[PDB]
Amino acid sequence: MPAYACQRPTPLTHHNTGLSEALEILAEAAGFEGSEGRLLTFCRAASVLKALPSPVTTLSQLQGLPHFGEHSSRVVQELLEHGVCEEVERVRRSERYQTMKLFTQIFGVGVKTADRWYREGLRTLDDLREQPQKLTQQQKAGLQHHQDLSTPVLRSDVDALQQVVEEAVGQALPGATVTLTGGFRRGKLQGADVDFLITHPKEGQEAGLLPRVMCRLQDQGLILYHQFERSFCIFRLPQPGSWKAVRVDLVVAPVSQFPFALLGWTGSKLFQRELRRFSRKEKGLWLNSHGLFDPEQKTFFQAASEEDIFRHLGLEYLPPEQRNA
DNA sequence: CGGCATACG
DNA sequence: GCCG
Ligand SMILES: [Cl-]
Ligand SMILES: [Cl-]
Ligand SMILES: [Cl-]
Ligand SMILES: [Cl-]
Ligand SMILES: [Mg+2]
Ligand code: NA
Ligand code: NA
Repeated sequence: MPAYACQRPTPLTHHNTGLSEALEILAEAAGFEGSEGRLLTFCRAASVLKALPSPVTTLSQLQGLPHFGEHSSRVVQELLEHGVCEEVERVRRSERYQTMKLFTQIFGVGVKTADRWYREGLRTLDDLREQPQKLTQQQKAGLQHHQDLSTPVLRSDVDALQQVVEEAVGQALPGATVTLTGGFRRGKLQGADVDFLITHPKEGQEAGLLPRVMCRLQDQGLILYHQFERSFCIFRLPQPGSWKAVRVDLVVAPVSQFPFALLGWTGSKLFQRELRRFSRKEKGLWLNSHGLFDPEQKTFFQAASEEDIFRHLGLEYLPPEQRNA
């Protein structure tokens, strides 16, 4: 089992779901306390289990697996023995965990804001609604739309949004293309949001594109909220006899950078962190969603595909469905 | 022990 | 919290 998640296939569904979900609770809790190091280890340990070819049934099967030390091993041991881990259950029950989760789930609210509100004694969404003067416009939107945004987005919803985005993109810039990215591209059947990557086959034609797109969507009455290369929107999605709010991200990249942007927006988040870490630490190359830089030669690697990028990094190719770290 | 991904709004 |  290799040490980096980008070195191993990680399918969407796997054989250790319970164990990984427990470790990811501890990861999430670590994040709420600002311990990014511990969050990463628990995330990585969870991801290792997702990559295994069968269920862990005994503690000895953890021997030699990367990112499993005393703490993660004890978590698994307790789950194997008793079906629950006391530490995990304690986190789940805690007012701190439950409230930070509730607050950080709000669009416009991060760990730092949530934590300050927690310390001020706030606990519920209605606590936040009672004092709207203390909210940003983004947070006000996140709070107004919070119920709909908590409802899973379905693959049928995605098909409908894509058609709508293509229509606006087509008027904004003929020949421009729309690619579904993020979790739905990795094969998820549901999600919390929808991600699209927009480009044009003629380098440079994509400049100034996103404002034109946003203006056209807004004129069609489809935009409930928006704030450039990236747009974080709330869309009005038609429903039977009504509609619901859905988070949609739109991203534009020049076609020269498209493979990097595609790779970068297809995720998973942990996969991208691990891939960038691998690139820099193992290969001495600097990766981001725009390119891959060799800081010795001071040159950028030209990629024509994601396949190119994996090859340049000396990694076997992983399709999106195997990037579910 | 240092490091932990890397951007944009 | 774990790895190198
Ligand atoms: Cl608590
Ligand atoms: Cl409507
Ligand atoms: Cl170059
Ligand atoms: Cl980036
Ligand atoms: Mg997404
Ligand atoms: Na948030
Ligand atoms: Na998104």
